[PDB]
Amino acid sequence: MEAVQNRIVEAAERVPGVRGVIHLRARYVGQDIWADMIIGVDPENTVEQAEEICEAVQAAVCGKIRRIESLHVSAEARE
Amino acid sequence: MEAVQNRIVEAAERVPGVRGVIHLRARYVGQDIWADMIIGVDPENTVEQAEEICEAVQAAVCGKIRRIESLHVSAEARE
Repeated sequence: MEAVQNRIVEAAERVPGVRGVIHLRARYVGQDIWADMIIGVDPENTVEQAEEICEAVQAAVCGKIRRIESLHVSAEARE
Repeated sequence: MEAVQNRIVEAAERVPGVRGVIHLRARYVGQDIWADMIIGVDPENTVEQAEEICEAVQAAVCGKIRRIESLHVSAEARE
């Protein structure tokens, strides 16, 4: 699982506006991965922008890691 | 194996100067992957440049796909 988690974090960090992965929980559901993630974002981004970044992370991570079949992304302000 | 081969091809194609992956043979040696690849390159690149691209592919692919423990890359002219 470490290898898949590393891939998830790297993919997320390369999305514009991500200020780190604060939390990542991944688990196997059969051979599929289901995951829950919290990203940091600029505290001065709007809520709408933060939700855009979260959606962009979901697209990037799911696009890169084919075994993921569920990914929920939320955001917190981070310096 | 299809999933690992897809990752190898995508990583290679994103290296400056690669004009497709012409051939890729990958096999498991225990849990490790050993692979042999041919890339296309500009026919007007120098031999030295082509060898640089091959080295850059080897770095990019091995950097991205942690299970690869041997990767040989060669080049052919391609339009």
